[PDB]
Amino acid sequence: MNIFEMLRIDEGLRLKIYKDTEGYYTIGIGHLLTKSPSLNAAKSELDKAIGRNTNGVITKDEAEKLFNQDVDAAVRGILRNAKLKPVYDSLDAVRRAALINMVFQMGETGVAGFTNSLRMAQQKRWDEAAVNAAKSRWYNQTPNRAKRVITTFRTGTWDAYK
Ligand SMILES: [Cl-]
Ligand SMILES: [Cl-]
Repeated sequence: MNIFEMLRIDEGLRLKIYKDTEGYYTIGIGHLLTKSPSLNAAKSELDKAIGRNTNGVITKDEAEKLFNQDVDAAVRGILRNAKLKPVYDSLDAVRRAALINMVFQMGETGVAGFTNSLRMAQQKRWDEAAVNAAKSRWYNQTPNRAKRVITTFRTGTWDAYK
């Protein structure tokens, strides 16, 4: 199992523009298109991302392409963030995946704010940090996902995804 498989489960796969839980235009595999309410803006952003006149519909391959860029972006953003890099560098690979997962979902910014958990995770005190991560809007809005991630994080295993 891996991050690709992992995130493919949390995000799903849609080929036609959709609104997420938060109500934003999105498509593919968790590829946020726009925070704006204009479906056109969304189409525009779509077209601009794909490089063609999509008319809000994409193909599997395109979705996948977005996904790769997005993952690769997440990995890179982590490595370039001073708050995060180190953390990342200390974790094993399973946990890294978890980290990546959250960055993918909430951005380098929204994640940099789990300072308290993160610093705990830095010390390797799993249970502690987990509970703390839970005391969050994140956790409250998308409990099931959040749970899969915090479990993974804490366990360093993939149990929550089988
Ligand atoms: Cl893009
Ligand atoms: Cl959820």
